Amino acid sequence: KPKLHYFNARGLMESTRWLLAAAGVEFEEKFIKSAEDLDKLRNDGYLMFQQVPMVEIDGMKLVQTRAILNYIASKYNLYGKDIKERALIDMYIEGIADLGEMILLLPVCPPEEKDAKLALIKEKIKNRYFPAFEKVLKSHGQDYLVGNKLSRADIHLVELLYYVEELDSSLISSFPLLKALKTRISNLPTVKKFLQPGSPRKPPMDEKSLEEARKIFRF
Amino acid sequence: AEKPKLHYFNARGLMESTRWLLAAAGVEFEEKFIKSAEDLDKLRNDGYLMFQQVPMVEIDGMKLVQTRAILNYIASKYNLYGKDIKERALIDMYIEGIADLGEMILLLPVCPPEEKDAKLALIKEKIKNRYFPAFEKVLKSHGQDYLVGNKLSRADIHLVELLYYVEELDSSLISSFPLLKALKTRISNLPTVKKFLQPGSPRKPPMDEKSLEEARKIFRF
Ligand SMILES: CCCCCCSC[C@H](NC(=O)CC[C@H]([NH3+])C(=O)O)C(=O)NCC(=O)O
Ligand SMILES: CCCCCCSC[C@H](NC(=O)CC[C@H]([NH3+])C(=O)O)C(=O)NCC(=O)O
Repeated sequence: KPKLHYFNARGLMESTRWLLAAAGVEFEEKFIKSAEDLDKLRNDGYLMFQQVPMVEIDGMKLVQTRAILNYIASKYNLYGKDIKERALIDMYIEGIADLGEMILLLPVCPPEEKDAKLALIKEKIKNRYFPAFEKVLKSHGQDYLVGNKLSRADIHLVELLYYVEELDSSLISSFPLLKALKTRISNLPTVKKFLQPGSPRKPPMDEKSLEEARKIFRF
Repeated sequence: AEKPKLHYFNARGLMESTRWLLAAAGVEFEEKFIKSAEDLDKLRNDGYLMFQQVPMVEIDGMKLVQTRAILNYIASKYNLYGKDIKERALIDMYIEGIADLGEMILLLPVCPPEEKDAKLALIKEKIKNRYFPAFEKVLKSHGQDYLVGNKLSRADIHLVELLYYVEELDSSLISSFPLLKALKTRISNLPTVKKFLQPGSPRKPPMDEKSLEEARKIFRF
């Protein structure tokens, strides 16, 4: 089974949790709880750049979120049929990641910058990102983003939709095809299982969990 | 049928690694330089930019935005992305490390003036203590001339590009890393990369204050 080394939070690992779950792959987590737990990983030679996420998979120890994701996507045939399809996938999921990163640093930003950053994100979802993905879907009228077939792009997008919902349930309301995709993907047996109570899916980061991160990652 | 066309402003920015990679692959390309916010607006209105941003590259009859999408496609097309999934993961791991350090360096002139000095010091420490030791360790592990699969890949190209940037930053930083210095020399001597380093190539200079003002106007920040 793949083993995920991270702290007990969404952070940089949650999209890996989603992708693995969506692929039907059972994994294990080893939760880092302290600065010393992290330092033990570092000491033991487990972390190429002294950082997590790190995933032990197929007998090697992989750091770098995108390295982890690309490998899993390829392995479980969720990265398209060919390099042209991979190009569409990569374009879409990099837009999703840009938005995702913004949503992630929300509580980590200075408190005096939080309001402006939230307003900015909302505007980008409204005017930039949702129109772009709605456009792709309305272009080919198909149930999936690429190749008329489940890909990581669908998984990464729907994950994002859940985060946007948490922010403001109205943001999606003028994008019927995004709403429909959320529903379809969420009803896929693997994803439906991951969405159920008690799965490895992680909650939004609260103030205590942020406090933990500051201790573990020294910031 | 048509050479790739790179849409960006006349500056390194987010396009420089693509310029390096295409040149290293031996691929002639064209550039269409954005001069103003109006030029970027025209791209947006023409429907050429999926997220209303550049870098954008027209290659093989399609428009690609997102630096990583562009690079991934190029690397795969020209067999600079490893021979299998495991080699790809090594490559990805290395180049994402490189990306992290490169962004730190890129965003240095856009730090508020009072944060500028402490940030630099932190960059030097991470170069010395974190990044250069990792890559020196890889080179030492196998003793081969290339990072991955004993064959040229995008990892060698991305890393050597960064070595040149670090040299601009502080020529002393590479000093205790002999294998890194050796990689830089060998890669610089490959016919394609040699041509790219010569005067007059599409390789772009370090970004100066006035270029950065051009970016503030074009990209409205
Ligand atoms: C907003 C919630 C906070 C999320 C937790 C912080 S991520 C922890 C941090 N890891 C990274 O920044 C890895 C970035 C890398 N580019 C990747 O994508 O994997 C780390 O190990 N830091 C230790 C170090 O760099 O020294
Ligand atoms: C240190 C300053 C260096 C100048 C670099 C400017 S990059 C310009 C900017 N592009 C992006 O942020 C693209 C990000 C994207 N994630 C990618 O990798 O391609 C843009 O088009 N912005 C316009 C917009 O987003 O509206």
